[PDB]
Amino acid sequence: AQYYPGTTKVAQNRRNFCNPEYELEKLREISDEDVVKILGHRAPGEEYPSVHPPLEEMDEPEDAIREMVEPIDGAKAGDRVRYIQFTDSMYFAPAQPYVRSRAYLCRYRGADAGTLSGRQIIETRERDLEKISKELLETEFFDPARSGVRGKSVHGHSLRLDEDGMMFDMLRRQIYNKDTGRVEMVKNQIGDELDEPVDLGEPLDEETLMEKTTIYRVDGEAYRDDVEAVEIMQRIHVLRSQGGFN
Amino acid sequence: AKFEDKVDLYDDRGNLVEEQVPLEALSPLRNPAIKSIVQGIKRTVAVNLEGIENALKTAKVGGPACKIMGRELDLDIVGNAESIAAAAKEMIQVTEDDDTNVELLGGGKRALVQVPSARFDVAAEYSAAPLVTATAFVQAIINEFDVSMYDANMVKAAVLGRYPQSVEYMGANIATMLDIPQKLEGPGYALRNIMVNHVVAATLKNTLQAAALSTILEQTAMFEMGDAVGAFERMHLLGLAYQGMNADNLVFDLVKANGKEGTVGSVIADLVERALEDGVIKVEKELTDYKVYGTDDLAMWNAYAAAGLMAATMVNQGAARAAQGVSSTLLYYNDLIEFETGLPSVDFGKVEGTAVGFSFFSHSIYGGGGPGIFNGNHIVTRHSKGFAIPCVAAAMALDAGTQMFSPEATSGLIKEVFSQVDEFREPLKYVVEAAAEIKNEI
Amino acid sequence: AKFEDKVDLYDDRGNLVEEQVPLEALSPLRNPAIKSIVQGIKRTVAVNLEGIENALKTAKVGGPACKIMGRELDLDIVGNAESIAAAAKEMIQVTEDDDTNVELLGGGKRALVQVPSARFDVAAEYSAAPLVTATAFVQAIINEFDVSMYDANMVKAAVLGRYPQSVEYMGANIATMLDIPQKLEGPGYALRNIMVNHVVAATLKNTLQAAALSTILEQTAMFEMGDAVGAFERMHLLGLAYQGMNADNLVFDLVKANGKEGTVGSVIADLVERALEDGVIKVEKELTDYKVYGTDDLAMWNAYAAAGLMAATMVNQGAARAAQGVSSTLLYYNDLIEFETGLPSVDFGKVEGTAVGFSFFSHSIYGGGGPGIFNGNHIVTRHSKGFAIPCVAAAMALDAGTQMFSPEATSGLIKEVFSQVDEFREPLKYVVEAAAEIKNEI
Amino acid sequence: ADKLFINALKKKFEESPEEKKTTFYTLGGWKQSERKTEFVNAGKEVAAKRGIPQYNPDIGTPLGQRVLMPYQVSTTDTYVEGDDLHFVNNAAMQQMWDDIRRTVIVGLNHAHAVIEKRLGKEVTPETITHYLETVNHAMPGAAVVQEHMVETHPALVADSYVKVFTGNDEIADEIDPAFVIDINKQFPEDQAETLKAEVGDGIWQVVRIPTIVSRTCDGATTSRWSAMQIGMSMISAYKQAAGEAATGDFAYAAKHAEVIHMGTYLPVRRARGENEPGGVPFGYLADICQSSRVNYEDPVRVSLDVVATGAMLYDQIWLGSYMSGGVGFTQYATAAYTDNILDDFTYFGKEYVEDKYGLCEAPNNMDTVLDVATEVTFYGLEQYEEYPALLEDQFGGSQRAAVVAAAAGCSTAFATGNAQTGLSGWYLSMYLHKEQHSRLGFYGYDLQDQCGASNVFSIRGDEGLPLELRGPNYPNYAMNVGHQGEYAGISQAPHAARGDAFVFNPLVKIAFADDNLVFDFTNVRGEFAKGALREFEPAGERALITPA
Ligand SMILES: C[C@@H](OP(=O)(O)O)[C@H](NC(=O)CCCCCCS)C(=O)O
Ligand SMILES: C[C@@H](OP(=O)(O)O)[C@H](NC(=O)CCCCCCS)C(=O)O
Ligand SMILES: O=S(=O)(O)CCS
Ligand SMILES: [Mg+2]
Ligand SMILES: [Mg+2]
Ligand SMILES: [Mg+2]
Ligand SMILES: [Mg+2]
Repeated sequence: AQYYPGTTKVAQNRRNFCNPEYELEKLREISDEDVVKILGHRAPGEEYPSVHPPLEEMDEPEDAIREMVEPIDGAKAGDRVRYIQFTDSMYFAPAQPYVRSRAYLCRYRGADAGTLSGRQIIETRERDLEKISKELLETEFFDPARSGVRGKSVHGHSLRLDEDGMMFDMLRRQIYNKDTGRVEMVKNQIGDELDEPVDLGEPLDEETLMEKTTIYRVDGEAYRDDVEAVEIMQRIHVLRSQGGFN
Repeated sequence: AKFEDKVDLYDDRGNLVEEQVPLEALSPLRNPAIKSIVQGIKRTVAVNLEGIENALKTAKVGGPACKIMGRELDLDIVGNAESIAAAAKEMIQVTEDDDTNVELLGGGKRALVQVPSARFDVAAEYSAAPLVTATAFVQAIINEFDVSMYDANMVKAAVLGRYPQSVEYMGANIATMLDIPQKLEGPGYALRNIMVNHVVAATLKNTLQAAALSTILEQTAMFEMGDAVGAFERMHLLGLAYQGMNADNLVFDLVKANGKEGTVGSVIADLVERALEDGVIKVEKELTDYKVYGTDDLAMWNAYAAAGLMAATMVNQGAARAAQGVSSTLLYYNDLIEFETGLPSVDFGKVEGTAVGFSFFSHSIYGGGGPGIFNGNHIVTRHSKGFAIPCVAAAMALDAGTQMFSPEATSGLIKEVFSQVDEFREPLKYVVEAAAEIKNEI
Repeated sequence: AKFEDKVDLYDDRGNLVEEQVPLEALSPLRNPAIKSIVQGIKRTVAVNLEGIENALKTAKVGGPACKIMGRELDLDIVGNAESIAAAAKEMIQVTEDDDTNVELLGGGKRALVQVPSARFDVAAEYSAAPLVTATAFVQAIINEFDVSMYDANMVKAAVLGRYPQSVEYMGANIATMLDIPQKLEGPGYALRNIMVNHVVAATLKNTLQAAALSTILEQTAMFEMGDAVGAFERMHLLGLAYQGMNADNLVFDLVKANGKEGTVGSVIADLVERALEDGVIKVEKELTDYKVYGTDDLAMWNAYAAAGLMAATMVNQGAARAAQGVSSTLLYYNDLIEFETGLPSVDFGKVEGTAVGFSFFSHSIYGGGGPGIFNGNHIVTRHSKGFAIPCVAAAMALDAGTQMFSPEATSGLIKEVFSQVDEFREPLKYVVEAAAEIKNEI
Repeated sequence: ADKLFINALKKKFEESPEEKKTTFYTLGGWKQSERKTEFVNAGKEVAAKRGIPQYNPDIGTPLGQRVLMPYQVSTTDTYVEGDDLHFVNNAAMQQMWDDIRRTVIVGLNHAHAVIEKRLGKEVTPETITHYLETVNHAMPGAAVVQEHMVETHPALVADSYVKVFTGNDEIADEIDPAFVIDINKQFPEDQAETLKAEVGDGIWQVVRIPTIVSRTCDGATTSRWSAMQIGMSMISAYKQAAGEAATGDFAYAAKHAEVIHMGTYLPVRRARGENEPGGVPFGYLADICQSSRVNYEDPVRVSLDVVATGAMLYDQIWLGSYMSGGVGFTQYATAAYTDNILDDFTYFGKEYVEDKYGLCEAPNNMDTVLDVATEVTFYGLEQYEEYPALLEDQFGGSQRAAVVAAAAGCSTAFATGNAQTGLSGWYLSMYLHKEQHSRLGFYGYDLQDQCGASNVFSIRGDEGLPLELRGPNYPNYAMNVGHQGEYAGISQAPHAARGDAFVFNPLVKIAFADDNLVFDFTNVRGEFAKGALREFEPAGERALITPA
């Protein structure tokens, strides 16, 4: 597959995020337990709540499609559907809202992905969400200064940075340690305080941000200069218009 | 025939049934089984005799929480259902041995009622079914128990609710698949104002049969609306064949190839591959490490794209066994395919647009709800002309129990009564066989 | 036969046509001429090609006084009407020898379009006729003149108006006798939302034919509403026969015996006499210089009283050649007959009640208008179940020019186009002949 | 010269607009705001008085971790906090809607025929003036025929009256000028001649029923109220029987046959009668706005005054209350009429078109759309990239999408003189925006925008329509903020560039060229500012009948 047109680094980065063959760079290590605490849906050690029985106990009807589509583990178990949501700064965060949604539905099974300007969300079965959330937090999808995990009060994607280069956050869920240059998450994604903060590592430097970002900007790579990408968008507009008429 | 196209027809297990059938043998205007389904939907009414009886016993009539103290009537309706049903049938039928049908279910608790076709030959629309059924059962109940003039108006209230003070049958103990004509978003929309949950209920959650019935209703509505006239007729017929009837086994095969490990993106890759091989699309132009695809037949590209869209829904929501993500699949299948090919998405953007609002109004405070309460007449999901709603039906069919407003919550009476009609429960079998039987008359 | 009643059928000149016809031979459910009239009204559209041309040349589209400067298009539509009509017919038909009909009138200024019956077999209601006709003519006009993508939307606006921003086809240059389903006062009312002027226009002001078409529409609606089911069926059949179909020449004879000098009061006297002679009523009790009448057959009394009501309208409004008094006739014929006999008036007081509000809303500031703008779906005149509106049609047929909102003001397009269809213009003929042909299969 | 939005950005923030970094969290939350402070103290008083807790700054999340910005009302030097632009808090926005809702246009052409032909009486300018004197007594709720009638208090209903207009200059001069909307005095000469040619010898009434009645009742009341007092005034002035058959022709004429509603009724899911905001087509809204007869030399100003009219009505009152409610959609709308941002983007596009093509001289085709809409879209987006303060100002993507696309679409229509290609440019802007920043608007922002391109030029039943005829009930458009008001501006744009006197209905244009309205429709944005400063005096209050 080709995923996306264009000849900028931005276009290539958009392609890499979507490409399931492309190995996302791992930048940090987060414990399984700390993923659960960030998500905030259950306590580590707690059993997964269920919304319906396991599929094996349901005896569901003869249906060639059901037989042919393997459910994800959480669906077999009857897990709740829960979520993780990210806000990405327009100042060169690596991932961006439509990039995320496009990439999730190329990479992950059983995904409900939504895109907004200030938030991007994925809802799926609880135990599968935890495996996905680790990769979304450990890899280049995430920078702890220009990206944030926020289930509410998402304001920030369009705001100026603070003096440390951190994105604004109403609820100050992620804190830059000026004396050590590392970001700690001190609350879960809905804003409740954590017993012990989680280390998220060092912010990427601006040079690396520019190299990895998927946003076009005049002070990075401008969309108007990626003429092959622009041409394809104008083409879709023209063909949609003609199709609708005749 | 007006079109040269022919399609291979398959059954719901992936088996060939008939080869190279003219496209118009699947047309609502020509296929007699579609005619049977549409007329059956117009004329079929479910009556809840247990509910009528309980409403009279408690004087709970006219809507939620309503009660008139002092008006209670204790009548043994379920215990006399056979005699009530027979008296009702004589009033409903036009002649002895016509196509009237009145069957009791659940030991007299419900009644399946199919009003004779002759009544609709001299009717403008479809309300004769509930209104003739309602008054026949009201009269039969009054006659069975010698209900007095002074009390009979409570029986009326128990059957048809607060009508005519309300415009709808508010609190009624009868049910239809269709809603009243006043609630149409526009003329010609009636076959679209059928709740997705009703379709899933009538087909007992068989994914391909729910997709088929939904597609039949949506695309038949497009003829009544005039959308499938002239230059657009072929597009709509191809969408009906490929997205809803598993033409050429394309949907089935895409799901087979992607069901164990697939994603939406992997279904897209296979579909583009198949479209290239079958000659539907061709390389038109080369950019830097990117091929621009073109097509000489937009209607056929649309149909292929729409079959993949179905398969992607089946694969994504089938994996989660959770319907809610269908709004995401409908959006990003189409968004991804456009930047994969340089060609327009299904319904030239209208499925993607429908999916945007459908996502918002199924994950926000402002309205809508869960996937099963939507329909082609809903302001949120009316914009695509038949290519989005059948995927919602398929996704709800695959839902294992994640919805609070499930078909069991909204459509129990439909499940119990309408699923009994063979053409409603397995429409794919009957439409395909009828198409073979007429293949050489088209 | 369910009912043993038989009637003698006459023509619009009082000559007998067939003796001892069983009542149900006139039933909307059985009589094939009525089926043909109902299906015809559903499927017939008038296209004003002259109006389309003028709207485009001036860019006057979308409603009263509306105009979009800079959008004017100058197309010679009327001069190419034959080619446009042929192209549109190819889009409207289903097959090459179906009942599709497209005929040009007034030298191409107007078109009579009858959409094929087959499209309504697989339709929920009747809106396919305007919608399929509009898009076929829009596409045919675009293709004839190679109108560009950029301008075509103006052709759409000239044909169908402000729809879908408006719910109605506001500013449209097509016309039907039926209105959009959203405007029904209640489910099953569609055949009642036909303006009286439309009926009078289509029958070219022949009084009896206007009465008959109005009565056929009203009483057929009573079956779609479920009002003529079970215990009430016979009452409505007898009302159809005696009030709208001049059964037993009763309406005719009463008008003949009273036309030269008669009043409402003298018609009543002759009717009571006749109902006595035929044994419909009998003296039940004597008061002081006053005979109280009774009846063993309320439905037959109602039908006789309904015929006298028709005759009273004809005599009273015919003498004035001015329709306005029909509201007074409908009131005091029934008020007088009750105190004359001690029996209840037509429709058990509902005609009298309808006449009260109808008089008020045709002689005051609050709403309504002249007799010709009312119909069975109007809130003022919906209350009687088929026994009032046919008298209004007769009264307007006899008006000699006292009305500002006359049929020529409201219904000119219906006059020119729908009067061309024989079964719409002379329904009494076709229905009587059809009842004769089947009299032995009942 | 500086961009037009720079002054506003300098007054909002201590930093210079180009700076990328600022400080948060030390402003004191709500205490930074005079308006929030007023609200906190009022909430304490309300809670104490009624015995039920109400506004409380400690519920939910703590507002004001960033600067709570003032907003410049565009074309003015008035700066106000955004709460002063909420429709609930702004009597000028409420009166604008009331003045539309309580208005209907009613012909006298059928009525006068009934008089002459059915009754056999004469109609002269003298009888018309007598009728107008009678109906201006009757219309507010006062009696002309019956004994022992009780009546409305004239001071409560002082805003209700009836005027006429006609294209026949001779009749207009015979009628007492107190009752006449003088087309020649209210419109420039070229516009007046077009309007008079449309109206011809027809005579039309502009009826305004009382605000207090409109607020008590609904929009569907207006044409009924109007028709009853027209009917009584016709009875009185032309000496009919007080209730004969002919009286019914006048009622049918005034209620149906020659009535122009401002909005048409809506289908059941969003059931509403006539003269509600959802029924008002975009062409009508542009014609209600009177900027076109005062600012005709500047087609940007005319177009953006229409945007302001529609953004407020359609997003804040219609979508933000009638169809949802609560805190609502103030800033989805204010993005279109504050800080001179949209004005900058659109003045740029007008200069682009005028230099390359000349106004209205570009080919009306898709080549012009791809050119103008792309160039203006890239310009607008670049301003947010060069000025971090601007991006923090219009912080929601929906807001930015609406403003950029409005500039692009209006500019495209300036080039082609046709609103349908302007509409195509609106949608292309959306697609480019979405790919440039990998975001667009809220979750459901671009439902209509993805449907958009294919439905611009469609001709199918519920798809095809010229933009001027579309409105809030056009199917794709029926649900979402950030579009409807901007569409009204695109509808106005080609007609402003061409110098047209009206967009869609000349009777509507004339009916609001009336100095006795309460809201000043020639200066919509100035009126919003006056209401924000609490200096607007509405009609319909009940102070006269309530205690001190
Ligand atoms: C969708 C529909 O809601 P329901 O699904 O019928 O509950 C509709 N609301 C809306 O359109 C909300 C529009 C305003 C809020 C969203 C602005 S983007 C309505 O209330 O009639
Ligand atoms: C009849 C109908 O008027 P129209 O014939 O549709 O103009 C209707 N008015 C009324 O019912 C007036 C009722 C209030 C005044 C009379 C009270 S006795 C209405 O406005 O919808
Ligand atoms: O977040 S949502 O897009 O659902 C609503 C924005 S106001
Ligand atoms: Mg690990
Ligand atoms: Mg096979
Ligand atoms: Mg005697
Ligand atoms: Mg003033």
